[PDB]
Amino acid sequence: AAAAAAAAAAAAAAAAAAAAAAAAAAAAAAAAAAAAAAAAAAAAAAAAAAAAAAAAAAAAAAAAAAAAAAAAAAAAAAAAAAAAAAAAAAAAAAAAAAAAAAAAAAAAAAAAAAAAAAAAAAA
Amino acid sequence: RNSADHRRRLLAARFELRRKLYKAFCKDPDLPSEMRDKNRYKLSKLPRNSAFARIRNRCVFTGRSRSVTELFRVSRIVFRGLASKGALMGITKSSW
Amino acid sequence: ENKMMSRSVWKDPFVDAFLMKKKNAALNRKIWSRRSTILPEYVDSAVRIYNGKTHVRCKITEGKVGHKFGEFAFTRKVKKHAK
Amino acid sequence: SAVGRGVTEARARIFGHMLNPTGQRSPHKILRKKLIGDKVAEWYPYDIKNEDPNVLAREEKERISKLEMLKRRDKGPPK
Amino acid sequence: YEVKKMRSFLSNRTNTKTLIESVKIKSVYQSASLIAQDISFQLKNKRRSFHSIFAKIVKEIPKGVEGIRICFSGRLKDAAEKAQTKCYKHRKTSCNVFNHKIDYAPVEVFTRYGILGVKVWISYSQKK
Amino acid sequence: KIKGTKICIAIRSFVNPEKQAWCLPPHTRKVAMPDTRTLYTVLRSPHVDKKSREQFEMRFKKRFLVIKAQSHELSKKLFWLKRYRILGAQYELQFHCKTRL
Amino acid sequence: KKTKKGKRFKGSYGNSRGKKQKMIERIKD
Amino acid sequence: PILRWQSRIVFAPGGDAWHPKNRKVKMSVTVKELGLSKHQAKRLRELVGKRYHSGKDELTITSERFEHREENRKDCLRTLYGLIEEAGKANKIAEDIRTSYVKQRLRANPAFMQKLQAKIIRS
Amino acid sequence: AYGTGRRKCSIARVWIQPGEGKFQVNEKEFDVYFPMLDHRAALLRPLAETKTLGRWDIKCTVKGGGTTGQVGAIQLGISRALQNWEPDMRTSLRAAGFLTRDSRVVERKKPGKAKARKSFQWV
RNA sequence: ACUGGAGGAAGGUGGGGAUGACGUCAAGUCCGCAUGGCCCUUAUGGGCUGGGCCACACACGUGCUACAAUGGCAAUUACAAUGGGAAGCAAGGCUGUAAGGCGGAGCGAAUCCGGAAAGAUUGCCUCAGUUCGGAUUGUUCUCUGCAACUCGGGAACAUGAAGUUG
RNA sequence: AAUUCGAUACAACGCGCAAAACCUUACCAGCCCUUGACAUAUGAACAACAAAACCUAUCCUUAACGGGAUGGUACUCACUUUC
Repeated sequence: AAAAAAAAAAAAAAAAAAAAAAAAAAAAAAAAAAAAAAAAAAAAAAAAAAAAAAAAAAAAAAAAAAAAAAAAAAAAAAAAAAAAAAAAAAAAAAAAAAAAAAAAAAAAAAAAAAAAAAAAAAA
Repeated sequence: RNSADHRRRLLAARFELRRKLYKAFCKDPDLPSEMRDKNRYKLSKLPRNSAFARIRNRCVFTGRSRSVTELFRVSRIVFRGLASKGALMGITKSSW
Repeated sequence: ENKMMSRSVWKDPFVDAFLMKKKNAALNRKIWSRRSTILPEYVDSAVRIYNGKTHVRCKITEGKVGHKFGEFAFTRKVKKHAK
Repeated sequence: SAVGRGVTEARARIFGHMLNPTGQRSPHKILRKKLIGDKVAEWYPYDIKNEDPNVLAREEKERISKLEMLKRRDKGPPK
Repeated sequence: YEVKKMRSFLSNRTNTKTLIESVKIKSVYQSASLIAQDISFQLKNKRRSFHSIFAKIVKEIPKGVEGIRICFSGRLKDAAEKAQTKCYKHRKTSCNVFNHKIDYAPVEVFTRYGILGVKVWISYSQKK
Repeated sequence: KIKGTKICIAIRSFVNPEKQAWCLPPHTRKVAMPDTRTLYTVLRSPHVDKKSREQFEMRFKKRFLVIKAQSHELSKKLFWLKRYRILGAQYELQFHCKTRL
Repeated sequence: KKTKKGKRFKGSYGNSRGKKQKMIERIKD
Repeated sequence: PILRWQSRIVFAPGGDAWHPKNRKVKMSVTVKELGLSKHQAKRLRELVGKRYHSGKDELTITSERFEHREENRKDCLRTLYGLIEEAGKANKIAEDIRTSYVKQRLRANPAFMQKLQAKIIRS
Repeated sequence: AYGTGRRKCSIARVWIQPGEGKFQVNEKEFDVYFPMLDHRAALLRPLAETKTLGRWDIKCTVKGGGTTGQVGAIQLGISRALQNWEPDMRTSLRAAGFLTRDSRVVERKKPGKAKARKSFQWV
């Protein structure tokens, strides 16, 4: 949801600490659990279905600030040439601007570059 | 009643921004002198429909074509005839 | 000097002049352009104008370069009354 | 003091603006807006009575009741 | 289990956790929308008497309700022309007085001779 | 008497004040209370009379109560308990965070 | 109407109107 | 360096969707705690402008451009560090100012031609 | 001493302490804030009785409304705070009427009409 | 009951709203909605553009502008309230004679946004059809929209109908 | 060719209108459609155990509606798909 309200933004677009790191959470809280490791193993063999349902009744995942990078590359690919000597300046402008509006649907914010490429190929 | 403005609204949502704020791109900037009609004339000729002044925004309780209020989507008629009947949240007589 | 004016206002003035989108087909035909600007490139054109019914024909001349394509066509034709 | 002069090179302003030094009208205001495709086009709201097969085949059942009553006197619409 | 049925319908089409209960309102139609809904049934098939409707009313309902004021309208019985009005009254029939829960809800049912419409203006004994 | 890092509360409904509501913050209700107005007409007919009017209005209500500085742990300890908390209205809980650099 | 008053009343911006001249004046002293 | 932060939580009012204000993120720092030199400090203060509480020292960096509170919480410190840097160059700029001022006067304030020609004796 | 007066949507706080010739609204020169034209004689009448003007000090402030509203507000604020001698000054004041508000607050606009009493023309 | 008098901030329904009987007038509207009955059922139905709803010998109605010098104008200065803002309100800087344009601190809004007009200070006018009066009335332009000849505003600058209290 | 229509003493005539470029719109002409844009049942039907349609996008003609393709996406033992 919101945050830990303890640490600053530690993101820096770092990584995904894979599962079974519950070794640490066993050091911390297995103190109220049992002497099995296949216990957690079956917890995972069910958390697969739990993840199915979580993504079903939760969302469809929202990616990253890497949308900026994929959109800048979409702009570089819309020109894909040395055609107009001004179409490229236009595309750079369009990327650096369109990536600002705080609501413009993040998928059309890529399909716009896609359509730029489309009519540039038709051009 | 609403049968045609529905199709026209949806056709706006069809020839959406995805093509109209696109074929309006090369209109305002300057330097692309190379046939600005490929984004002005022969493609921005969207069939004389799917516009956004063309959508009268009717009521939806009755279908009173004009005098609609934009918030409640009601007509002037049913708004005042209904907030009388209740089912309107907090809308009270301004005996100020 | 109507043609000269059109050339001084080609796009140095920002708006540009809007044509009604039929301006890519042949010239002399019934043109219910109806609010499409006069084209300076094509003066000396015998184009019949708009006809939902009763097209009023007009001879394109240098005189008319800034008005709309139907400048000949006059609607609300009532100028008479004798009691 | 030349420091009060040279202490200002501020042109980058990383905050994320888009800049035109001379000011040609730019395709910035056409894309500043929050988009006008879907929210307006979803204005006609929905009464559940498209569901509920117990008001369905009842409203139209009464319509065809009128059909029968007017067919009796044959004043109905022919083709 | 139509409660399950609707807690399916609407929670599916609205995407929210919902709770539907029904409570037996024992003293039948002390409300006004109930009375209107009621007499709009007897006025539907078959035909029935106005005076008998009001006789049933004064027979069963007067259990501390302060008063009942009831109006009708429509193409009355039975000259089928010149639709007119008629209304009955009782002990306490007030609306210019505030602090008086007096609930009102008209309704319109027909007879293929045009439509008839009733209105009901009950008044509740306040401070019991 | 004054607060710093905190969790603000500001409720907006049409009847906020008396509901058995969650009145356990340190500083109790302060209020703003706007007014809004849209008066149209008396009629229902579509052919008469722009001369008579009936006057509706809308008076939003907003209460303000602040949460004590529920710290790096208390913050979540109440955050979760109120991820769902129900009153019958819409309200606002604002965060005050201070992360050491 | 073309005076400042006519402009003000019509609701447009005339050459005895404008709400940036009010600044440009004193910012040019 | 202590910070000051704000991020709204107002409840979706039953309508199963997103509430517009949700994306606000308000940052508040102080370049009196971020112990600077006066010159880099004033260069950053110019780079912000009326983003900056100057009655009491506060930097504020709110970029609503982003949608979810996490991307907002990130963008705050991203821009924070960027500004820190593009201010941090100011002290070296001022150093070079000192250089030029001293140099273009060491030649015309007399008796320095001793070394001005001693470099050539060393040549 | 402290009083406050309000008239026609204008409110004025005032403070009288038994001093010498200071009278400062907005802590500004009051005769300039209220221009020479008038309102000064009006605001000095309240003490051109049982006072040679050489006994008191007034530090005041006022907001809201108009040129007559604010002057009335200040007047009646003084009239409030003339309770430095509480049970003996209302004697000299009520006689001439230096105590009560003008309760002629503006009459609103009703519907249908063009004002609160003006009405269109029927034929 | 009325007349005063008292206190009081409010004296006699303090002011305002709201609230509006029987009923009357075949009042209004089947063109909102609902509805009886009567007609069309390749049509009076559905959709598309054009064009019309904006005209004019003509009278009547409502509203606006003023014939002035209690004033017209230019520069100075003073004081509101409601409100409105995400197809949004936008400070500042820059640009345009300006309308406009560039871009944007903040703001989903007791926090961000919004030169009040009268009025006042000086000066010009000095009584005119005028520096009062502004319709008609040229060129450039521009806002939107896909689209401004018949068929939306907006600015620059020139022309200046009648109008002297009807 | 339309200058749409309802309002008609106080109790109509800046009235429905809280907003006529097209749209709004009934009114007028061209442009067509006719189980129609829309709804049920309707099986003669067609067959798909995945076709067809249908729809995100490309092209072309129509004053515009469309329409013609043309990919691709996409599927239902029910096809809205057909008269």
